[PDB]
Amino acid sequence: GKRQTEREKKKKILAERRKVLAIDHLNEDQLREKAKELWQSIYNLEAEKFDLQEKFKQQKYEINVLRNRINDNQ
Amino acid sequence: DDIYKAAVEQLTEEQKNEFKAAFDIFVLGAEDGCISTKELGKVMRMLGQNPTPEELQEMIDEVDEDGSGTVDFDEFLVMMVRCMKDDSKGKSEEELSDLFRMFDKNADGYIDLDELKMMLQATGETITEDDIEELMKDGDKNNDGRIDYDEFLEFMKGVE
Amino acid sequence: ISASRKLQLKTLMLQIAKQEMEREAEERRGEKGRVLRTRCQPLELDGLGFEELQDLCRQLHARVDKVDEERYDVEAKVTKNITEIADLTQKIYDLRGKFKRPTLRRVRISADAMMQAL
Amino acid sequence: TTALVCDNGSGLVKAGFAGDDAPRAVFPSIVGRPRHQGVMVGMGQKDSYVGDEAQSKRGILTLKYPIEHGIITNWDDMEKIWHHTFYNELRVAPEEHPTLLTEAPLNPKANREKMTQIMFETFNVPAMYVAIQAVLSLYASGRTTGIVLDSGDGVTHNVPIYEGYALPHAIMRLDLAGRDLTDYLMKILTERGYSFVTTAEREIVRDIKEKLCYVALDFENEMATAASSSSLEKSYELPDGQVITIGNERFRCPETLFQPSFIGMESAGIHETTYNSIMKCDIDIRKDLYANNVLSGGTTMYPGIADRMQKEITALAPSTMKIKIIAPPERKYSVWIGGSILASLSTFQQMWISKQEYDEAGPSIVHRKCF
Amino acid sequence: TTALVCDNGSGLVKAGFAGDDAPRAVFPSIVGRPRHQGVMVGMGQKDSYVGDEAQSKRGILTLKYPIEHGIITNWDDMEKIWHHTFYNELRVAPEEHPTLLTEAPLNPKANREKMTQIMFETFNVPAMYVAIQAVLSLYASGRTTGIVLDSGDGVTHNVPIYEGYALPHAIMRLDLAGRDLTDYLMKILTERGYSFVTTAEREIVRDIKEKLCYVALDFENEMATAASSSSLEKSYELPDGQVITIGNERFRCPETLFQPSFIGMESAGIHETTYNSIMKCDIDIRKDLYANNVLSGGTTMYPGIADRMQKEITALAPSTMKIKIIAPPERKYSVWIGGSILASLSTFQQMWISKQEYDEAGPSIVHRKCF
Ligand SMILES: Nc1ncnc2c1ncn2[C@@H]1O[C@H](COP(=O)(O)OP(=O)(O)O)[C@@H](O)[C@H]1O
Ligand SMILES: Nc1ncnc2c1ncn2[C@@H]1O[C@H](COP(=O)(O)OP(=O)(O)O)[C@@H](O)[C@H]1O
Ligand SMILES: [Mg+2]
Ligand SMILES: [Mg+2]
Repeated sequence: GKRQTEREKKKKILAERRKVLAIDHLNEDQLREKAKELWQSIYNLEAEKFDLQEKFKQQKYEINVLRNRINDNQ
Repeated sequence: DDIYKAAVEQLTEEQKNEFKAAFDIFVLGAEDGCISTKELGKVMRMLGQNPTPEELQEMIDEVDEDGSGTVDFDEFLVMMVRCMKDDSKGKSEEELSDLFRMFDKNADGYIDLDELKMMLQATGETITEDDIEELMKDGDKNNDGRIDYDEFLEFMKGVE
Repeated sequence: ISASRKLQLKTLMLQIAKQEMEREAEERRGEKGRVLRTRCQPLELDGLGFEELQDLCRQLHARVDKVDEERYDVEAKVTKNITEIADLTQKIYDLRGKFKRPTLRRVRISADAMMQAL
Repeated sequence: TTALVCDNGSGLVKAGFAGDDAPRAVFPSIVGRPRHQGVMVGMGQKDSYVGDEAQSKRGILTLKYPIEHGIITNWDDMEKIWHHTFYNELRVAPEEHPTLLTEAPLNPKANREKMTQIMFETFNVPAMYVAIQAVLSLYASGRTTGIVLDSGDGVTHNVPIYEGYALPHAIMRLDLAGRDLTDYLMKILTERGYSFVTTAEREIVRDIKEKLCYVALDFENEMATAASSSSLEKSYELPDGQVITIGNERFRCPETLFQPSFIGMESAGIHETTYNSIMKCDIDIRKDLYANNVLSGGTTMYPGIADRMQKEITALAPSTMKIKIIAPPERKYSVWIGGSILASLSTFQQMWISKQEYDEAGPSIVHRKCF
Repeated sequence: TTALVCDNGSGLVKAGFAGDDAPRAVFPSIVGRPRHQGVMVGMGQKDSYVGDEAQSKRGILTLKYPIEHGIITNWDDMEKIWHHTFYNELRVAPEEHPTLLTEAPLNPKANREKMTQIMFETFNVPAMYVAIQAVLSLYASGRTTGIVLDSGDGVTHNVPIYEGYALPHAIMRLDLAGRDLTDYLMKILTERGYSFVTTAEREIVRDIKEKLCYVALDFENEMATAASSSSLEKSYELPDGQVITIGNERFRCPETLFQPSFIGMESAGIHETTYNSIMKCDIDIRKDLYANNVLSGGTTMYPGIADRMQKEITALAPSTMKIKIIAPPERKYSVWIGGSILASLSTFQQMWISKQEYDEAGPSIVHRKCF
């Protein structure tokens, strides 16, 4: 575990997330709007994951501080 | 501060009962009604309330800048009614932790006298002689140059 | 050691710290928007042909896959950090309990209440 | 709701709600039936006065303690004492309050099982828990290590604890306590002419012991001084006049603690059973136990015991270790204060023996995981 | 990024980032579960204290090393030790750092394969490489030839190297090391009255060995001198007082290295397995190996060993060759310093076992070209 289970979860996430790729079957407007909206969605995802990096770094620093605290007990 | 009017209009019966009890004990005749804090401290000590006794004495030696020697109603009355914890919400832990993190750009888990001086420059507060030593008292509870977020939390917890 | 002056000094330091932290968070949000514009480049399609949309959606699928995988990893990191935060919170809470919790109680809760009726 | 921290003890029952500083009601645990005939009609004479009421009518009663040495020898009287404690001294029905009894170490199982069966069937409490009398006294000191000598009135026991891990193989329980000191004092008072025999006069001898006796720093020097000068003879007024003068009986009564050969007991004093209890511990926690020796219990209130014990242990122990004896001024109620602290904890809130658990496993549940 | 130079060892785990002079965190490799019951509630008692934390609470623990003789006998405990080393002593997540473990020569394959499988699956490092503990100690000396005797705490091995070409047929691995010397010292201390039995007191005997024992230049003369005078008896204070006096146990404990018949081992001492390891080499590189004999490892820190070993080898070797014994003052961390130097090299940067390679060939990749 911990190497294929997470792999399986991310694979299923990609499968459900990556929708059908089929473009030249329809009018340009609908597909253009879909592409723009999904690009905006992944832009928001980039912002969210960047904020996650910042927050997780801050909490890692807090973990270091609390490690210093528990070290101060001896 | 000048919250004397707010305190005198905000208090409830629970402590105003003892306030009026000490009032009648104090003012009973042949007095101006100014009510000196000296006898008020003794009366409140007898009545069984639980403030800190030394802080009131230090304030009496310090407060009432007019230097009359008998603090008038507002300041010493507020210090008396300080038996009830009518505080300013006691601030918040997460906000102060964020403050400490913002100050801890050094990323070492502590804020030293250098960062304290930088903060004082940022606010533009008067240079006070208690500095450095105040950090040694509050922040340096172990005398090691280390101060975590809890020392700053209790440094001005519910400050008002 | 003054009392009123020191109280005013400390509360002013608190208020200034809070306002500076708010302004710093506003600056952080501005820099976040700047980074968002820089990396995830704006994509304009003002009157373009079909092949432009084809390329855009292809790059979209590639970037969506890579960013979702990356954020999956980052979310795993955040879950581990949350676990560490909870564990260390329990640790510090137990430390505080050992230090002060026994000292926490209702002393004279009724002993002073009942004085001389007996 | 709030928990009831009762503490049966042997000699004084101490009870009160959890979370306070001092027990609400403290009263001797004696039940005394009248012994004479009684001629006034309609006086409203009861058949048994318990608690502090029988310390005022003790002139015509035959007081008898229901707890001999930690163990309980007379269950009906103990039930009566508990009923009085709940209903008249606290006035709270037990149907709505958890209880936290206390028990000496190394006591018979049947005593503990009967105690829990009574609490669950007669008084019908929601949940009760039994705790060892020394761990509480360690709670009250705010420590987490240390070896506690809890010299009560029934039994003296010496439980060493390190980092929260009790050492079950190093508990040294000795049955010399305040009651034997009262009997020995009553026996040596006869050397001056004062004879106390009645079970009521044992209370007078107990009062003499409490108010006058003290522990000598050095025994032989005090014996020599009291035999030459007369600076020690302190007088005391009986409940009817006829003052008495106690000479070198003052420091000879509590000396029995350090030389149990006086009352014919073989074992070593409380100064040497502590050192033996330490030496049974592992070699790496002996310094901490040396530095954090804790005193508790009523009988350790003699004026000058915290110095005699330190001198004795320093004589026994290696010269390098530091010997420190913690003797808080609130020694008598230390066990109950610790009990209040323990009952007020949130982490402890799921350790109670809930009634449904007792219904499923019977009274033998107390020896199980819920200790 | 920077590489993590970990060095499991057996007795002290030494770790730190590549490119420094000394390991960042050095702490004993012991994992000790508590053994008593524990009565304080909410004390925050963990289920296993590892590393240097269990050398302070060792009074109530049962310490047990997870590495017996180079090989690893308890994989769960070793995983716990590694997790502690990465997260609490260095505070660097392993997802972003290559690792360079070290392994004794002639060890079982399964140990090495399990080590790499753990490092790649549990901690999920980018790339790890396993190196023989003697080549690193040769790196640290700045040589390129020489025969290195790396007498650790688990196992003593003697790898000869010439011009960078290791001689695989001349490695003489002997399983006498510091741990057996600790046990033998603990066994001969009983001849004066001091009995150490508990697994915690093994640490005290280890401290005695480190601080007092020394290697005698000539054994019989020292045995005769210690039996007549009293100029050798050095005293030492236990963790609780009661000083002890070590007589001729001082140089008899480390003498076991040169006469393994003391602990019943058949083989020859470390003074003769080096000469045998040299004589297996070719006839033309024996002079260089004679002149560049290197000492390493912790157990070679006894005061006076670099002279006894030289005297012994000079006795064995031909009279013309010059015998020189390199004993740097930084002997204990020699392997780790060499590991840092090796990890800091540019030529070595493509020898790591990259994760994609492991995914394609399984854990058996370590025996392949990426050694
Ligand atoms: N001030 C005092 N001085 C000397 N002895 C005392 C004092 N107070 C109590 N004692 C002795 O201690 C006994 C009470 O001990 P206590 O701690 O109440 O026992 P328990 O552990 O059963 O509660 C009394 O019998 C009395 O002999
Ligand atoms: N100063 C010293 N004097 C004598 N013996 C020592 C000294 N320091 C360490 N040792 C012995 O060496 C051992 C440590 O060896 P070490 O080199 O850490 O082994 P490893 O190869 O597993 O790291 C200890 O168990 C101790 O017995
Ligand atoms: Mg008691
Ligand atoms: Mg080694």
